[PDB]
Amino acid sequence: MFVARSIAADHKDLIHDVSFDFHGRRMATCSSDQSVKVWDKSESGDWHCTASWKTHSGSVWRVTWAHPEFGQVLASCSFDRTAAVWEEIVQSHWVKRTTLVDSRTSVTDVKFAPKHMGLMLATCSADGIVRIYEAPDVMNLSQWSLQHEISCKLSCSCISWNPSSSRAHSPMIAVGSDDSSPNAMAKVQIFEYNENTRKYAKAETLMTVTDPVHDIAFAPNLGRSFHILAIATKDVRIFTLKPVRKELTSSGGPTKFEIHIVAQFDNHNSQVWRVSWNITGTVLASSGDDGCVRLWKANYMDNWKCTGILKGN
Amino acid sequence: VLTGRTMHCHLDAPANAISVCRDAAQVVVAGRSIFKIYAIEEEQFVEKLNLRVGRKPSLNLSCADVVWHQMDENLLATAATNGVVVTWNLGRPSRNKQDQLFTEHKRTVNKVCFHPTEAHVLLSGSQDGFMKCFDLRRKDSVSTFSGQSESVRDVQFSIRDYFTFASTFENGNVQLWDIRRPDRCERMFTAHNGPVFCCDWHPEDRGWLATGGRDKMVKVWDMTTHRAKEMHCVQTIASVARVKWRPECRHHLATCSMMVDHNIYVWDVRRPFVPAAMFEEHRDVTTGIAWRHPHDPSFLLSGSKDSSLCQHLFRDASQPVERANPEGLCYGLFGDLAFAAKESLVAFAGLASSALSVFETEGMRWFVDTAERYALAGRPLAELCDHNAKVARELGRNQVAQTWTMLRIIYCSSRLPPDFFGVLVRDMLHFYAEQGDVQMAVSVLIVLGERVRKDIDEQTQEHWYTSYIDLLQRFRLWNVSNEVVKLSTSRAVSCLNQASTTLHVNCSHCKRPMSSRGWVCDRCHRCASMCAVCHHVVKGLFVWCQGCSHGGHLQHIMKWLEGSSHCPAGCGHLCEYS
Amino acid sequence: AEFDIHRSKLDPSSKPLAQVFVSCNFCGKSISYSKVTSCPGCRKPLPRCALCLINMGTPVSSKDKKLAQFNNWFTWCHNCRHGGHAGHMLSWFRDHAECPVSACTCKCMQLDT
Ligand SMILES: [Zn+2]
Ligand SMILES: [Zn+2]
Ligand SMILES: [Zn+2]
Ligand SMILES: [Zn+2]
Ligand SMILES: [Zn+2]
Ligand SMILES: [Zn+2]
Ligand SMILES: [Zn+2]
Ligand SMILES: [Zn+2]
Repeated sequence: MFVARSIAADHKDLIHDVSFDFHGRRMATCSSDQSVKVWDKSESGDWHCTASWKTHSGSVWRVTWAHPEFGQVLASCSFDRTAAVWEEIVQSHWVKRTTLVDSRTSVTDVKFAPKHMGLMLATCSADGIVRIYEAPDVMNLSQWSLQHEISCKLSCSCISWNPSSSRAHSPMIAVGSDDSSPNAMAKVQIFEYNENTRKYAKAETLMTVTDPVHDIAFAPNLGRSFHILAIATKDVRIFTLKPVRKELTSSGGPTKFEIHIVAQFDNHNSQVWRVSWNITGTVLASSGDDGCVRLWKANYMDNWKCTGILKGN
Repeated sequence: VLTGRTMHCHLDAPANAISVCRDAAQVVVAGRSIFKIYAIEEEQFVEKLNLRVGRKPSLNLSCADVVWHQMDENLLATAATNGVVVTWNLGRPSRNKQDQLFTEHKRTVNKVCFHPTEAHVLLSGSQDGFMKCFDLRRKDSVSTFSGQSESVRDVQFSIRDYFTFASTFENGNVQLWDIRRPDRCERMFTAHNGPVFCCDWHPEDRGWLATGGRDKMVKVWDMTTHRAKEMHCVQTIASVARVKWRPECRHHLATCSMMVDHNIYVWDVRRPFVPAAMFEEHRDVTTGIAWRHPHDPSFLLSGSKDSSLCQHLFRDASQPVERANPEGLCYGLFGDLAFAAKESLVAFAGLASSALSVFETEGMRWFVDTAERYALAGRPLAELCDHNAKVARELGRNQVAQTWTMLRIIYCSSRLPPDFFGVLVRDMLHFYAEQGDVQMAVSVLIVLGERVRKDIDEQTQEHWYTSYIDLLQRFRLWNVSNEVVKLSTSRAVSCLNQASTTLHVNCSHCKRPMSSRGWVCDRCHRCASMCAVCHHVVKGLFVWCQGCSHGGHLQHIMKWLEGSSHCPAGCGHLCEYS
Repeated sequence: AEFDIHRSKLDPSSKPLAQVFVSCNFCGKSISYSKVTSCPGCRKPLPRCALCLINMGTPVSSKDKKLAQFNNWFTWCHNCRHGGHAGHMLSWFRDHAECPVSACTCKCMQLDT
């Protein structure tokens, strides 16, 4: 069983996002007090705050790390319709490197791309637009270019890249919505990049999901030949995507997939808020409105069963 | 109380100012080219009479601020852009209800205000840097207050006091004045960094004044003491244009911005970080906001530059706090789980705080231990298989040890066909790679070598190699990562290590580059690689400092710097500061 | 070494020993003394450690903190011209006896003794 340890954050408002770094030794927390804090652990195991600087003018929703090969880089999305890219410079000073302001509505989420694709960033706003920025020169973070923009016809709430590093899978991004209109429309759409046309195109759509979606997450591939996706809603859903063999006609359209749902859990008896995978993509952690965290794993017969329940305090 | 529903109407010209009567039945709207009064019914509003009478345009017609007298229901005042103030009397039977004109100002009159009780006193602040008082008794009404500052933006009477008013200036200063002593001001203080655009007294409190400027912050000031004290500060997303206390609520204020943003906000000062309510009806920049009835907190009125004026109901506003995500969750490389949740879900308002916890396991040490002691080359196949099997059995992974032993039996030898077991080996590799155990598959692939290399396509091999290398780098095991890269069977992975790892060195005496296989300068004929400590020629490893351009043998320099903090060449540079 | 320090402190006329210096591949200028891992002149990336695959670099200008630890200095084999960080290569040659770059046969640490 796990052992709990409380941390005194001293945030003047709600803590919205917590994210670990690449090496699992540093943590970043962004809150609604327009503040971001960085925590480092010591030999004793205690966590100490090492930086606390005001970043934006409105609430800060999401903050994420970049791969260490490019340096200590953070990206944050705010309610003031902006995204910011910060860097650490040597004491430890965090300096704003770039600001992206192309959005006209609240920026809902921001996430980095997998390393093998370069230094790319993806931001989804509340108006239903997902933009992809790229830095051609990794040594100059002050300049960025807008590569692609996609319209989803519905307000966006979360995005996720496909972390597969194989050369047989084109880059994929999944976008979820949190609309509550009475019309039972689709909520999860998956786009794929086409090398020939150099454009992202709609590839798949999950018609069985009609409730508002609060979070989605791909699972780390790490050698598999298909994809696993996890969706958080009034319940927890897990889907598997197996690409089909490409026809000899060599069609230039998006790759076709076979979609199956392999697990649907509703043990939280409430709105499930967050989902997250472990490092190896074998254990799923879900946190809902009950105030408890649940862990899920699958046996060798592909049956997903709960393995642990954790309670605060 | 007043009854109705949210309802919008379209004007013919952009609107710059709106005002309300005492009966909450008619609202006057004025702008650059619009001047009309409207009666709002339970279904919609309808114009009653426009003040744009006469086809001849006038500079006095371009009004920027209009106020409805709170004492008489037939008195209106307008401040034109030509530096003039016009009075309008609805009681006059003439179509042109203009009554009196005062051209005292020379610059644009920014704000005009009435007196709550006196129906014959008006105040005007203009761009001239002066403030003018006017008596409607048609007597000698000239009374000029010189603030000795930038242009005046807002001027307002107090509600409790009869003679006291306040003024804001574009320099960022607020002056409290009295009408009985025009000789000098009573209070003066810098409220904001930059110009201040709006101010308002608290409808119930007797010493609270709220101010707002371009600094995107609205702060409440207390005036009871000799020195004004700041109580609450709220940050918006744009330059704050106008602020109005909500009636019947002691800690609620509505705010409208001036640029960039179009939405109207309702804030509670006790929670200064998220808006209490939001209105997003308008599409252009909001210009005028006003509470309908001084004792009805239910309805609001707002006119914008899109020639649209709308009445909003508080219950119809959007609540961001009701739909905010209240939890954060993340995993760590060592099996740690970080979880931050709202205080209410775990156990003025207890919903404004959160608790952060980390859960730890008493998690994947077998991975590190296996990666550190496996053997991959330098010995015959049987020895490698036996060593790996023993190592696996040490950690309790019996099946892996059995797999290693069976591999040794299969390969390290009236016989079976020469390639009887190829399919089984390929399927075993796939099986071990399909469950995230890339380590075993990569180790087997490296050990077997060419005996199985041709049965697996290159893409899958590259995928496995990259995944294993990424995991090793995550756990910060550089030796094993480089060992895997060196012994890789894939061309790309083998070439991954040779990208820009060659250094160019030149002698500092002749400034010429040196060859790649010698230690003597071609032109200087000097041993350019003499260790600074032992004064011998260095053939192999050389450590160099970027500061003083000195160095030498790796171990010599390391040991020397363990004992002192000076460049051993005697240059004075502290190469490892402190 | 102590005598040399003393003499250099007292006598400014003495010129310290001359040794080698590193040069940028593109600009060709010295890199001795704006991200740290960039050439001061051309702003192009510097060589990268053969083990950590990260570009090398060091900030340039008593019971205090140390700006540039010894473990992050440049190290290279004077024959094979391959190199990286001090600590990484120290560990690698403590456990192995060959140049860490692929297709290199230099026994770099055995040359000096
Ligand atoms: Zn020379
Ligand atoms: Zn030496
Ligand atoms: Zn030196
Ligand atoms: Zn030095
Ligand atoms: Zn250069
Ligand atoms: Zn070498
Ligand atoms: Zn060498
Ligand atoms: Zn290194």
